[PDB]
Amino acid sequence: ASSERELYEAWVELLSWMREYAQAKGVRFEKEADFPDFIYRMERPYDLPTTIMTASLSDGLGEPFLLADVSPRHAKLKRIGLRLPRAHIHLHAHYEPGKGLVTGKIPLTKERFFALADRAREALAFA
Amino acid sequence: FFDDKQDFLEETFAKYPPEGRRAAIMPLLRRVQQEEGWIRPERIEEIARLVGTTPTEVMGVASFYSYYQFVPTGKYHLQVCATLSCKLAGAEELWDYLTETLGIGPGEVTPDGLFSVQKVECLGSCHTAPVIQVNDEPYVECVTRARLEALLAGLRAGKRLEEIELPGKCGHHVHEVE
Amino acid sequence: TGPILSGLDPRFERTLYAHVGKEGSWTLDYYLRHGGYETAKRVLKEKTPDEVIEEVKRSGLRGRGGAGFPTGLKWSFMPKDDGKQHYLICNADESEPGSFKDRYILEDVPHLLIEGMILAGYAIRATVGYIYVRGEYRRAADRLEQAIKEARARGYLGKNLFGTDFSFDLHVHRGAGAYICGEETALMNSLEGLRANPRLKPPFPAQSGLWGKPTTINNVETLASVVPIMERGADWFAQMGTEQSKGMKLYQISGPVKRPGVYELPMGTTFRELIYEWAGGPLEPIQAIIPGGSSTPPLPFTEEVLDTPMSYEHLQAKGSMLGTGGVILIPERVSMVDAMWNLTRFYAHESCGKCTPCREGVAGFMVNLFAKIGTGQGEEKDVENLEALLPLIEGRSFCPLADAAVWPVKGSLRHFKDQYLALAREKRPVPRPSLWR
Amino acid sequence: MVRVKVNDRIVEVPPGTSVMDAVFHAGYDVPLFCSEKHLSPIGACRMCLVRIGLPIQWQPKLAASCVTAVADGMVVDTLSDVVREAQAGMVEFTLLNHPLDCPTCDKGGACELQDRTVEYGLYEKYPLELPVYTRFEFTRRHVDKHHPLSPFVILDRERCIHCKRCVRYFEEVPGDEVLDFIERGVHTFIGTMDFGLPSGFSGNITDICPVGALLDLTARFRARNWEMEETPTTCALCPV
Ligand SMILES: Cc1cc2nc3c(=O)[nH]c(=O)nc-3n(C[C@H](O)[C@H](O)[C@H](O)COP(=O)(O)O)c2cc1C
Ligand code: SF4
Ligand code: SF4
Ligand code: SF4
Ligand code: FES
Ligand code: FES
Repeated sequence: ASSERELYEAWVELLSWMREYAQAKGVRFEKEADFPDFIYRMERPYDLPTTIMTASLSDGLGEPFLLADVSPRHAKLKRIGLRLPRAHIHLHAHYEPGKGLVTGKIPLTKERFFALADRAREALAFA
Repeated sequence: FFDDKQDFLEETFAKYPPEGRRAAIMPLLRRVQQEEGWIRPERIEEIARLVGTTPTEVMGVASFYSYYQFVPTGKYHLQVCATLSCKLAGAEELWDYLTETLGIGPGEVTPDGLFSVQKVECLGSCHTAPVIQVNDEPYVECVTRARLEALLAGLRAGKRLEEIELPGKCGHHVHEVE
Repeated sequence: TGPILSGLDPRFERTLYAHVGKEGSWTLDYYLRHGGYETAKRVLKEKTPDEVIEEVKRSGLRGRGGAGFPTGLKWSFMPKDDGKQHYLICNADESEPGSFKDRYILEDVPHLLIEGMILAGYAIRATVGYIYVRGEYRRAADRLEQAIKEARARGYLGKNLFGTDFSFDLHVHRGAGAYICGEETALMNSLEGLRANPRLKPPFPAQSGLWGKPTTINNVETLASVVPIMERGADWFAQMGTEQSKGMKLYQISGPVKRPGVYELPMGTTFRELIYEWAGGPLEPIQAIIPGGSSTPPLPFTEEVLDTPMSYEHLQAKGSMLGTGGVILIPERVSMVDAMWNLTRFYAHESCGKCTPCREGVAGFMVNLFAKIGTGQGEEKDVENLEALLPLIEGRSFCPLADAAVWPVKGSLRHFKDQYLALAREKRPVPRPSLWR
Repeated sequence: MVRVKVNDRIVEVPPGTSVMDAVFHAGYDVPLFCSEKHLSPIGACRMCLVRIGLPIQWQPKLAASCVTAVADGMVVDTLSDVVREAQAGMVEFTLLNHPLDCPTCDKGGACELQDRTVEYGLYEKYPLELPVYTRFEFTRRHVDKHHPLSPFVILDRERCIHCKRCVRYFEEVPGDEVLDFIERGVHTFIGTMDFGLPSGFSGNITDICPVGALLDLTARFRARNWEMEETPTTCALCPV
């Protein structure tokens, strides 16, 4: 359905949250990959608000402790995914209308994401 | 960490050939896990130094299994079996209710600080499905809604599981359903 | 009756699970007062290793780990004299769903397994043994460590056993919860301290196992069954089952049935007998049955099926197989699409990743096909794709885990492709009724 | 010596030979990702699959010619329709999660994945049928990208096809286990807790990696593989 637009909007929202946590805690944030459907689109139109597909929070050593990804514009079963490397931890957020961004049934708030990122930093970050 | 207990190191390495010390990575990892709640890079480097191999090797080993946690976990890390039998016993709705009530993802922990959640595969007790494990302990079997909530309130009030009153009966090797 | 044991005939003797459940069954004093260690004591001084190997070869004891290899000819492949140390490996990793039989053996009657391992080690000239248990069985592990401590204290595991020139000792090794660690060649890596990825089989473990030594690995049920065999007859053991499925077996059942659980029963009992007489009959109408383990192909709930004897042959000629005897009944109330959905997601979680086909195809492709179908997104195109995907994975992988993932979906398609095409063409998610109380 | 027959040709071959080497010794070809010269072959990519007969007694399932020994008077089939179909399918499974970087990939013209893909993939199914390149229409594996492992080596964990080449080498040839997988399933990825890459022979994994996972930091983004002029010479830094 039309959930896609607000999904990419909340995707931009989550990216904003990651950037803010990075600037606050003084920890490296990285834009990992852009959309192939925007790179290789030659004349083809691009309606997505941003062209960024993958981002990460890396420690002082550059090894990530938090990874976040969004499904491409043309893939089936669209979702947003989170992963803690080395921690065998994976999260799958969808968007429910009216409620907002939810991991399954549990609302995914900015505070929730901040707490998860702080724990990930303290545990996994090598430096 | 293992500075304290060198007798335990001797005991575990004596179980393995002198050239097979790297076997001891498993018991060392397991002791660190059960004692501190999660495995730190310092623990992995120490296991490596004691056991005679690289921290990269030890990390590869440790990150291979599901039991080994590399992030802090609550005092009670509820490992919910979700496999076919347990689902046919309602593991789906059980996990949905637990996760939605506690408000936690598999990676994080309740703000109370004692409740973490995690899914797990077959715990090898299917006739008593659904099944749940608490961090080292024999499974809390025959998980009905009442048994779950009672275990929850008991742990919430600090009652040790081994002495908690659990409604309903759980068969040993067979169990009568009525 | 004409002499063949195929069910509830009154001349059957409970041997393995007999002392299971009785309080204090893990005490060495209990085990002795019921006649324990008499069999090891006699055989160690009377019979030679070749003789205790030929005894099991005559018993026709086939592997109880799910494979079914004849343990006698299996032991006949050991070097049988080389000067090198041999190791005996007990596989107490019980990770396949629907199989909970070894758990209670380990928890309540460890000394039976210990006696069987003493027998097997004498047979294969193994002076040391390791018992690799999964890290989810802690009560069983405590009872096993305690029983080994007891045997070491009272002299059942020592430098020389019962005066004879044989030596034996066991060591416990707890796992960390990975299904692939049950594959006998990945278990060796896991214990040795590597990642539990299977090894190259052209060098066989009989000639090169743990730390290169000629090690032999046997199922817990097999080792436990060694003791009755040596105690009261090999013919007494062979008195049970069909011409190709000899001895008794620990059957286990779970699902919407009146009383699921474990039953020590002879080989050949019908599904009807098992579900009705023992399990008390179903609680709901069943659409299919998964006889052996999780990996076994489901068969519909038919009279000609319920009357089929559970054996290594009658299920073979029926398309399925008898892996662990762990029956799971699937009712009509749950969609086969959803059942194999959960099955494929579990196998994807538990893959080690060494093979590109298994790793990628299962953990990305098959699970996603099932997701699309059962989430109300699937198409007939997707069902045909899933249909054609299986032969590309089945034939060729480094370890059979890929085959154990594709086979249940193979039989599920062969019997319920209608359900898949229906859920696809209606764009309907799998039914989600309330199943738990 | 051992007598082998590859699909139309007869070969003498020493006994300890691999079936794959007997194939190429006969002049035929077969995909090759996991195995490497001077490294222990272990069937991981499952690309070297061929057919074997040892009687007409064909084996039931396909033999991994990289880890299959040769027997006297053995038949090896690399041209069967089923063999090429399985090769294409394995190529698809390998391409499942690849990041779509070929034009911007520093691996450029010489990518074993690219070349074996264009060699063996897309088997001729039977007209002017409109064929499909990819059936997998789901989200690909997205992990850490362009991570400097050391002042000389960069790591793209997405391009890794999870062969065993780099860890196998690190364990065998230099004897420095400073690289290994971390997680399992499809979450498997290359990492290290020894970050500096201590081994003085680390740079060879860059040549070994059949994909653009491990690339040379000192030559990153300089030219494409075909564009460079190759001068074969000898290094005069030390007397070897
Ligand atoms: C992927 C895989 C996983 C397995 N896991 C187990 C297991 O967890 N427990 C078990 O007893 N057998 C398991 N097996 C079967 C073993 O081969 C079996 O334990 C072994 O052959 C014992 O031989 P036996 O039955 O003759 O004693 C597994 C096999 C495969 C291919
Ligand atoms: S089939 Fe799967 S689990 Fe088995 S070795 Fe291959 S990748 Fe690992
Ligand atoms: S590794 Fe090979 S196939 Fe992948 S992007 Fe680079 S050139 Fe293309
Ligand atoms: S990084 Fe390259 S060499 Fe190493 S396993 Fe991956 S594809 Fe193979
Ligand atoms: S399915 Fe949950 S215990 Fe076996
Ligand atoms: S080439 Fe033989 S499997 Fe990789």
